[PDB]
Amino acid sequence: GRPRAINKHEQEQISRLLEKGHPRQQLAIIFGIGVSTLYRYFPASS
DNA sequence: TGTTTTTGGTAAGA
DNA sequence: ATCTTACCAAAAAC
Repeated sequence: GRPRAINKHEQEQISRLLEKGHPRQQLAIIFGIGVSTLYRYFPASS
């Protein structure tokens, strides 16, 4: 239905970014997606 | 004009 | 203020 905002490629690039200690809140402004989307794909339990 | 799927503002948090 | 999370109305898509 609705196209995702982040494809499996980013799901890895972003994951890496966050693994290097990157702020989801910033990792969102820049990319374009909202913070809830990001926390949903990358729980703080990640 | 209608169903699906995923988004995102947002309130809420022993 | 700051960080997390699940909602759930609805944008996006056909």
